[PDB]
Amino acid sequence: RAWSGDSPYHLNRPPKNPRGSKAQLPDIHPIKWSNIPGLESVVINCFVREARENQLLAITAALQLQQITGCKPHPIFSKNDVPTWKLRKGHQMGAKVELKGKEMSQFLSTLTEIVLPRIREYKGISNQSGNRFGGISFGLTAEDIKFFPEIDANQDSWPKTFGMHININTSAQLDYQARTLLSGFQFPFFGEEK
Amino acid sequence: KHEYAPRFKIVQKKQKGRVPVRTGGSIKGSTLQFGKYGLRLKSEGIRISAQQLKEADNAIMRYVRPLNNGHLWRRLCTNVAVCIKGNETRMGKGKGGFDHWMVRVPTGKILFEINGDDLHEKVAREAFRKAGTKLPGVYEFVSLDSLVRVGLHSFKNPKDDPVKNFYDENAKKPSKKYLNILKSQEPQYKLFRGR
Amino acid sequence: SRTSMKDSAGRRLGPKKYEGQDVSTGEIIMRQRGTKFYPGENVGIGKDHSIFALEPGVVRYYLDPFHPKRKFIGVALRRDLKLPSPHFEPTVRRFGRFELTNKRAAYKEENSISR
Amino acid sequence: GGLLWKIPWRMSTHQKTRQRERLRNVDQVIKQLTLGLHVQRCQDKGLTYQEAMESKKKYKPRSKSLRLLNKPSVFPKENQMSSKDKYWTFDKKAVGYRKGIHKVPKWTKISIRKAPKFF
RNA sequence: GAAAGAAUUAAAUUAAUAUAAUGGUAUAACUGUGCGAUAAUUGUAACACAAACGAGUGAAACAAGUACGUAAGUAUGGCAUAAUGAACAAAUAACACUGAUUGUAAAGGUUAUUGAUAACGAAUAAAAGUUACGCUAGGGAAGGGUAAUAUAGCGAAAGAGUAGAUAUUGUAAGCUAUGUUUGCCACCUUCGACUCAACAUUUCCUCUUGGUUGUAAAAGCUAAGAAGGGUU
RNA sequence: AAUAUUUAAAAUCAAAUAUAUAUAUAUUUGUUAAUAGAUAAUAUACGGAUCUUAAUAAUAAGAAUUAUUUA
RNA sequence: UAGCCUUUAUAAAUAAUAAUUAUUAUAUAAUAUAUUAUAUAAAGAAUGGUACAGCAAUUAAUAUAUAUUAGGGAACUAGUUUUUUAAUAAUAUUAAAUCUCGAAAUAUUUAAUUAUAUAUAAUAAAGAGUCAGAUUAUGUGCGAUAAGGUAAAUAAUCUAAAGGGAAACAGCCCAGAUUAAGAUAUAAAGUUCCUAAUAAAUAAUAAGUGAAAUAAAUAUUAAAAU
Ligand SMILES: [Mg+2]
Ligand SMILES: [Mg+2]
Ligand SMILES: [Mg+2]
Ligand SMILES: [Mg+2]
Ligand SMILES: [Mg+2]
Ligand SMILES: [Mg+2]
Ligand SMILES: [Mg+2]
Ligand SMILES: [Mg+2]
Ligand SMILES: [Mg+2]
Ligand SMILES: [Mg+2]
Ligand SMILES: [Mg+2]
Ligand SMILES: [Mg+2]
Ligand SMILES: [Mg+2]
Ligand SMILES: [Mg+2]
Ligand SMILES: [Mg+2]
Ligand SMILES: [Mg+2]
Ligand SMILES: [Mg+2]
Ligand SMILES: [Mg+2]
Ligand SMILES: [Mg+2]
Ligand SMILES: [Mg+2]
Ligand SMILES: [Mg+2]
Ligand SMILES: [Mg+2]
Ligand SMILES: [Mg+2]
Ligand SMILES: [Mg+2]
Ligand SMILES: [Mg+2]
Ligand SMILES: [Mg+2]
Ligand SMILES: [Mg+2]
Ligand SMILES: [Mg+2]
Ligand SMILES: [Mg+2]
Ligand SMILES: [Mg+2]
Ligand SMILES: [Mg+2]
Ligand SMILES: [Mg+2]
Ligand SMILES: [Mg+2]
Repeated sequence: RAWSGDSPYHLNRPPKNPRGSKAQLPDIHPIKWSNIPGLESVVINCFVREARENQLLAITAALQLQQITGCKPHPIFSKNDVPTWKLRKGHQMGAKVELKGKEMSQFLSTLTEIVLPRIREYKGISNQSGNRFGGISFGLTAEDIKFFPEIDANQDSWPKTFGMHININTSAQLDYQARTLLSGFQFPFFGEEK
Repeated sequence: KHEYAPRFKIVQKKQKGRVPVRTGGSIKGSTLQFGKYGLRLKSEGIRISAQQLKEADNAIMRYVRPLNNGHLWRRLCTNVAVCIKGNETRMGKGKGGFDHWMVRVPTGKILFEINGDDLHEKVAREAFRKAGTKLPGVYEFVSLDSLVRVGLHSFKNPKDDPVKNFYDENAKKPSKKYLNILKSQEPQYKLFRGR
Repeated sequence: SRTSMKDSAGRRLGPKKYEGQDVSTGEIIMRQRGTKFYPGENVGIGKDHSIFALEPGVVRYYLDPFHPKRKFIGVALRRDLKLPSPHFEPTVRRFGRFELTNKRAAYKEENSISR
Repeated sequence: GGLLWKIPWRMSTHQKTRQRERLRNVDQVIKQLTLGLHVQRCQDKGLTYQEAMESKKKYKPRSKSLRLLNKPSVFPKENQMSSKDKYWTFDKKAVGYRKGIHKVPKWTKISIRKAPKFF
C-alpha cells in the first residue's frame, strides 16, 4: 500500500505492507489459449531424521532416489540446531532431486501405474493440500517405496528404505486448476476441497 | 492493561528531561477520539505519576461501573522511569534506584474520556471534577462540541486545518535530490549507467 | 558500586574543506565513518573512507544522476567549471609536468632509464 | 533565595514609554536603510535626489535580511505590535509562559518582537 | 498470436559483515567461484587531518620486485572506528662506520628484533602499619540556603458514626504554610542542672460565644474571640 | 425579559497595513474583576511621610493604585 | 607545554574583520522556448539533524457487538445464540536521551566585490603572569522541576571598573575616570515632600487591594454570547 500524501512525513516514507500479509501476492489472469495449466517440475524431498546418528543412511537415501527417478540426487544438510530432536548443524541428513520433462513424466507415470495402487489404504491426495498459487504435495512411506520396480527386483540390497515428500509444481494460477490437471493424469482426490 | 506499567524488556534509568511546550500548535492527544466526554489539562504542562493516575482512574470508575454499557478510555501512558535516593546520602555516587513511572502531560492533552448509554452530562461533570481533585494540576471538562485548547488562553477548531496533499507541493517546489532522481530516470543517463 | 565514567574522546570527523575552497594534492576534504560522501572525480578515498584531492583545484559537493541516492565530493580543475561535468564531453586534464629547458637537466633525464 | 536582586515583576509607565520609543527608533533605522537603498537605485539608474525621493515607485530591498525585517509578520512595527508582546516575553520555565521583557539581559539593546501564535 | 533472451521497475542493507556500538554496504564492503598465496614486499615520503610536547591518522608522487587480469588496472593486510607502553640497562643477527702507540682484537655506533613499567607519560632492582604521649608549617579548599523528612492548615469526600459523608470522624491521592525535627549544601572552623528570665500564640486553666439523631441536667467533644492573670 | 456551555481575536466581526485606481488576495491588532484562603517569636516597615475628594466655597484640590496612551 | 598578555621589526603583504552577490520562481520586454535585461516574491550557493512536528521502521500504550488461534459456558450424537483470556491480522488513537520518514533560526564556511588603513592577519628575536574563579540570563546531567548546591555549554559583568539607577548592593539596567570647566543633547531610572524634575486622555479599583522582592488548589459576589 501507498501512503496518502496528506502529511509531509510521507514524502520519502517506504510503502506499507500488504493488508493481510507481510509478502506480496501474485495476480490471477483469466485462462486463455496461451496460459493453460501444465506440469513444470517435480521435487522429491527425503530427510532421514535417523541419519542424525548414522551418516550412511543419507547415501542409502540418495541411492533410493537415484534408482526410483534416474536423476542425480543432491545432498541435504542440516541448517538448524534443535536439541529436543538432537539435530545439529552442518551434517548430511538426506537427499533431494528435481525432475523435468520426460524424467518427471516417467516418475509420475510409474507412481500412478504401480506404486499408488499397491498402497494398503489409499484414497488419493487431500483436496486441502498445496501452496495457494499452484503446486500439490504428498508423501510416501518406506513400505510404499518398497513397491517401486527397482527395489522389488533386488530386495536383498534394501534392508532399510526411507519415505519422502513429493512436490508437483505446475503452471496453475490456483490450486484447484492443478488438482483438475493431476486428476487428468489420474491422481485420485478424496478430501473435501476448500 | 499496562498503561501504568510498561513492559519494556530492558528496564533502564532515564534522564530528567523537560515537559514539552508545544509551540508549534500541536493538537495530538487534545481531541475526543474514543468517547463522548473527557478530562483535559488546563494549566501549564506538568508531570503525572502512576499512583495519581490510578487514583483518578478509580475515582472515575466509581461512577462508571454503575452504568449501562459504560466505558472509560485512558489516553495516557506512564512511559518514563524515575529514580530516587535515600535522604541520608551525599550528592553524587551515581544515580539512584527506580522509584515510579511518570508521564509528561502538556497543556491541552486529554487524560480520560468516557461514554455510556445512561450517561448524563451532569454526572460526567461531577465524576471528572472529583477525579481532577486527585491530580497535581488544573483540569477542565471537554465535550464533543468544545474547542481544542492549544495554549493557556487560546483555543482552535480542527476543521480550520486545511487538507492538502504534499506530493503536489513537493513537485511544485522540488528538492535537489528529487530532481536528481528524476534526471537519473532520463534515457541519456539510464542507458549509460553501465551497471 | 561500579561507576560509569568510561568514554572515548570525540573523533574529529566532518568536512575539513568546504565548497569553493581551493585545494592541493593529498589534502583531506572529508573525514567520515563509511561513505556518507562518495568520491567524484579528481579525488580519492582512503582506508578510513577519507576523501582527499588528487589534483589542485576547487572543492565542489554535488549529486550525479548516474548514482542516485549518493552524495559526491570532487575537485574541479577551474573555478568556472560545474563539477557534474557533461558525460559526452572530453575530460578536463592537467598536464602538470614542466619542460626541462636546462641542457644538463634534459641530458640527465634523457639518459635516465629504468632497471 | 539569599541575594536580593530586587527586580519587580512588572514595569512602570516610564519604562513602558522608553521601550516604546526604542522600538520606534529601530523601526526608523530599518525605514531609513530601505529608503537609502531606494534612492541609490534611482541615482544609479540616472535620476537625481529630488525625484528619487518624489518617485511614485519605491524600490524594495533585494537582500534577505532587509526583506524579512520589512515583512510585518517577521519584524512587526511598534504600532502593529500587541500591548502584551511590547512588554512581556515568552519563557517556558515561568507560570503563564511569560516574563517581563525587562528581566531579559541587555533588554534595551536586544530586540524581541514575535512570540508563538498561541503563547 | 507464441517461445527464448536481454533485462527494466518496485522492494530490500531487517539477513550477512571475524568480534561491542555507531556510521557504511546490493554499484555491494555480503555471498559463490578460477588462479593465487602474491602487496600480511623494499629506499625516499610531499601535503593535509589531529595536535602543548611526545605520539597518532589519511596519503599523492619517484624508484625495485611480485600476484591476479584479454585489457583497463587492483593489491604497501582485514568496510571503518579498540586490540596497547617511553627512555636507561641487557640480549641476538647483519652493516663495514670508529678501532685511544701500530696490527688484530675488546668496546662503541648504524639497521632489524625480544622481554611491560595495568596507579598503563612508566620515581628505585628493592618497602606495611600505629600514636587517646606526640611535634612544626599551613588551610579551615552553632549561624546562612533547602524543605526530601517532620509539624499544620485548606480543597474534595471513600468509609465509620444503630438512621445520615460533613455532631464527631476523614485511611490512597491534590494545594499550600513553618523553619521548632531528622537530613541535604559547604558562604561562615557542649548536654543537663542552678539563677534570672524577655518574647510569640499554633490557648492547658480562667472570661465571651456557635455546633452537637450524636447538647434533657451534670460531665463532655468540636470550633470562633481572647496573651490580663496563672501554668508542681 | 426568562431555561443560560465558555473566560475565547483560532473561527467570526471591527478597525488598520502591502499589492490593487468597476474590487479582491495577503498581513497586524482588539475577548474580565473584588474579597477569602494568608500564616511567629526585640519593633508597625510601600525606604519614610503619606496616597482614593466634596455643592455652597474664595489666587486654589480631587490617586501618589492598575491597564492602554499622549505630549 | 599549549592557550590568554607585552616589547622591537618584516615585506613582490591585505592575506584579517563585517556585510553583499551566489539560488528557485513569476511578470514584462527584448536578444538569440533558451537565454540576456529590468522588477518582484521566497528564511535565498555548499554542510548539518536540535527545537518544532510526527508515529513511518525500532521500542512502548489504549480501544473494537471486525476477523484468525486455544480451553471451549442451558438442548445435545459433528456444530450456536456470546457485556470467555491471551497472541496475530484490520481500523482508529498515543510517546522516546541513547527514533527521526518532515524540518527551523542561530551556526560552520567558499570565491569575488565593497567598507574598516591613525586598522586587522601572518612571520622573526625576546620577556611574563595564569593553570582555586563568582554571579546574572538561556539550553542541560545529578539532586526531589530543592539549595547562595554541584558539573560542564554559548554571551555579559566582577575578577582588574570608578560614575548614574536598583533604598542599602563585587556579578542586575546604563555607561568605561588624562586634567578642568559647566553652556547644550542625553542613557538607565525618575518628576507630591524628604529629593533634581509633569501636565493631560480613556476605563477599572474601594479592598490602603496596591504604591520597587505578584502565595496555590479552592470558595463567594459580580461582568455577555446566543
Ligand atoms: Mg515531541
Ligand atoms: Mg565518542
Ligand atoms: Mg571486517
Ligand atoms: Mg549496522
Ligand atoms: Mg587545523
Ligand atoms: Mg606534531
Ligand atoms: Mg576483503
Ligand atoms: Mg673500512
Ligand atoms: Mg691499540
Ligand atoms: Mg659489534
Ligand atoms: Mg605513577
Ligand atoms: Mg597517568
Ligand atoms: Mg594521553
Ligand atoms: Mg612503592
Ligand atoms: Mg587511654
Ligand atoms: Mg456511612
Ligand atoms: Mg491522606
Ligand atoms: Mg487565636
Ligand atoms: Mg451541660
Ligand atoms: Mg486574526
Ligand atoms: Mg514585621
Ligand atoms: Mg606558557
Ligand atoms: Mg532528515
Ligand atoms: Mg538529542
Ligand atoms: Mg576579502
Ligand atoms: Mg582548575
Ligand atoms: Mg556555585
Ligand atoms: Mg571589561
Ligand atoms: Mg585574584
Ligand atoms: Mg562600580
Ligand atoms: Mg526610589
Ligand atoms: Mg546609592
Ligand atoms: Mg500595601
